[PDB]
Amino acid sequence: TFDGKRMRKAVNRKTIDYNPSVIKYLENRIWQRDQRDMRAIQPDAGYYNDLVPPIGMLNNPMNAVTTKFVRTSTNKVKCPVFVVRWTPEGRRLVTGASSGEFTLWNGLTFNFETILQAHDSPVRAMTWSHNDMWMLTADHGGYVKYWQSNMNNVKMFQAHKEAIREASFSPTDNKFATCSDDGTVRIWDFLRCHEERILRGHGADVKCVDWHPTKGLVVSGSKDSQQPIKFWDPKTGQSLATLHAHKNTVMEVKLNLNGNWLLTASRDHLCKLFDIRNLKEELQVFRGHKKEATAVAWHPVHEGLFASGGSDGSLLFWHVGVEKEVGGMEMAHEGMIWSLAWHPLGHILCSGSNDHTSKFWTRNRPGDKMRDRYNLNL
Amino acid sequence: DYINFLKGVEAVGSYAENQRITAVRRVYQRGCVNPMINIEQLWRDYNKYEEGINIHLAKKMIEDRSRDYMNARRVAKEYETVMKGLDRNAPSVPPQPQEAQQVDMWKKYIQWEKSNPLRTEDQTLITKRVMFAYEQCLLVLGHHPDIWYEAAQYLEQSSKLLAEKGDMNNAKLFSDEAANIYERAISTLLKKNMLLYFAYADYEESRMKYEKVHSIYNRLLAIEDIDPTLVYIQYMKFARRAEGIKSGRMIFKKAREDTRTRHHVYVTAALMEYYCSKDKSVAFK
Amino acid sequence: MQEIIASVDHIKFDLEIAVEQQLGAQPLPFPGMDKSGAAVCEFFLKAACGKGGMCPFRHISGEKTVVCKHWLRGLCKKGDQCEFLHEYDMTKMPECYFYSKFGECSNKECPFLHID
RNA sequence: AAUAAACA
Ligand SMILES: [Zn+2]
Ligand SMILES: [Zn+2]
Ligand SMILES: [Zn+2]
Repeated sequence: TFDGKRMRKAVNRKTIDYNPSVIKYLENRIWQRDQRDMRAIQPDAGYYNDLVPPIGMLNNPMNAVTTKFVRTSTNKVKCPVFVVRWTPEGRRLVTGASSGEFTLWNGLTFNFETILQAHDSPVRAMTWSHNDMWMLTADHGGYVKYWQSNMNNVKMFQAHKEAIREASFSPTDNKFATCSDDGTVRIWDFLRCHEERILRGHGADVKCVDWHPTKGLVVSGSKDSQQPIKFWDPKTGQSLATLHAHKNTVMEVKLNLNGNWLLTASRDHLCKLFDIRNLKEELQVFRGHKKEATAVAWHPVHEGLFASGGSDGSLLFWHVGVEKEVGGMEMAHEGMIWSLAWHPLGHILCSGSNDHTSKFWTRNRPGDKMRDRYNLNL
Repeated sequence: DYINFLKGVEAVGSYAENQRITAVRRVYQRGCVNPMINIEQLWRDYNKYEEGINIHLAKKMIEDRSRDYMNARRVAKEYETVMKGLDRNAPSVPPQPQEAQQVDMWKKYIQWEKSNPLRTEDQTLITKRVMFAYEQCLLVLGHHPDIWYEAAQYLEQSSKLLAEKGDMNNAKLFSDEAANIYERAISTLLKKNMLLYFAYADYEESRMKYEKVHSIYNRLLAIEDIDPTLVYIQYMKFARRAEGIKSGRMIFKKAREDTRTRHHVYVTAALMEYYCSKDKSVAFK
Repeated sequence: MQEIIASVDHIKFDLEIAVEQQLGAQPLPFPGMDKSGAAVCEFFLKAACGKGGMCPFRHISGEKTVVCKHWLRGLCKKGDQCEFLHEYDMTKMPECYFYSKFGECSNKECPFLHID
């Protein structure tokens, strides 16, 4: 058993510390005016001082192509992790497993901090707020819990009679939307736990929900090939649009924080950009996932780039304006990637398999050789 | 014949018997992906081997790889059509009616495998199947320069296509394979055929291995009965383009001292000086 | 030193008026919360506070002699029904479990108490 | 006290 009561030896820990990078940028940005003023991080291991976080190099977003492996983070009960979030302080990392546990993993140095028995069902959804206040979760059972920053259990309520698969949140603490496997998107009142409205007319089980950061748009994705992507209108309840995008089973749908770009993972080996103000045409598609693309996460301080999971555990990195992918791990993260979550500083990325593990991914260090088993197996 | 051989290998105990079970299972799972004639019979023997050792767990192990078999069984029926028309036994003859009609059935078989019946993004699985289509065609019509040329240009195309999508160590593997298919042309079957040299010369300029190129060009010059008048034009056209004007005139020095040389290199060289080095007097002299 | 030239000690700001009588703090939702990040309500120490259970700020009780070990990392499920203290005084910690039971400790910067 | 030590 594991209860913190038996003694273990003293150990130094694998540290990915952003503090020597963030301090460096503060010293920089005084005498830096742009990125065209920045001193170059020459490729050698001696230039470990000159790293700035990705806010320092807004230009050149290939900074945050996090292919350097850090740490497999596995539990002692070996359940496959589904959702992964960082605390918006960048302090820890709550992670959802099939037995309904929230293992809070550390941030600068990763250890473990506590276990929870949160859900009676496999966890399926996890989002924080725009302030750090409230965390939203959801599961296979239909129960949605509110969580604080100290992970207090708040009043829980059966939001759905069948398995929720997402929950995203309005630009406030007032409104959010959960889609489930009954096929509906139900938009919720935050405080009253009151069922505002049901967005029917969808056809089959909808497994993702997004909310547009300003305009109040609920975007969804579907297994139903007839009604795959629906925009919605949260105050009225009417179907605003319908976008026929994918041949089967749209997995995860994410909008930028700039408010224009729709991004859509799907089981036909594709990620697609849609400008949401022009649904007639189509922006670029993203080809390179040799099996199905099951997880997608936009980069926080770089609009333009995102990481894109695979059902073969393939972990790929893209960029808007760039047709083929940038980073690459194949046969490397083993299993089926369910979710990704960047650190708030966009410098270290997480993962999560259908195998029982959940690896962590920092940026490539200067002047190392990528002979690692993820990058070049030689 | 390897299925029955592994069963013929004597193993006593329980761990060595499970070593037999592991070895026979691996060839089963590999062979039931491969398109061929009797793929319906290998799976039939696969069903009886799983049920032959454990009936209960046979219902899962057959079911877990059955969907990939149904893709393998379907494309194998698609593979029958283009292969039933081919000969696969004719000697290699340079072109002189029926021969050009055979070439069309090869160009159909090349471009159909380029059409990717096994629809996938993995260019390594795409190319090596097209490379297997190339190697079968080079047995029957190896004295044709186009089948050698469309071979390695597909590898040059697959080199820059794998250079984009992350697979960097395999990008140079097909890139040196592109020089290899060009090497097999000039060394085995087509030694006096100039065209596959220059495709192999300009491929190595595109890989920026400029020291290797002079060995390629001078290999052709050592061959006795050719016309080096064309080669000295192109071997001057390399030196000006990659190494400068003075490197070009060293080639044109070697063009004057070869008996076999005709008048066309004297036309090219004055135009190489006038159009590139912008001089009229050297072009006049 | 900012307090010789632009001193503000004689100003009663509207900000200080906003935080004495708390200036309209809403009675917090979901009565199984923690009241975390909130300081104290002066309405409870002097007299009756007015609202019970569902109140924003913290209500303290006596006879707390040991500070809370979970609370330091930022994980307080109990809140004000906690049987342990929530200050930062480094004198009311528990005895370290591995120095009291299992001989010596392991780490070099153990905050917890080491008594012999 | 509710996983402080969750180790390779
Ligand atoms: Zn009070
Ligand atoms: Zn406490
Ligand atoms: Zn101690």
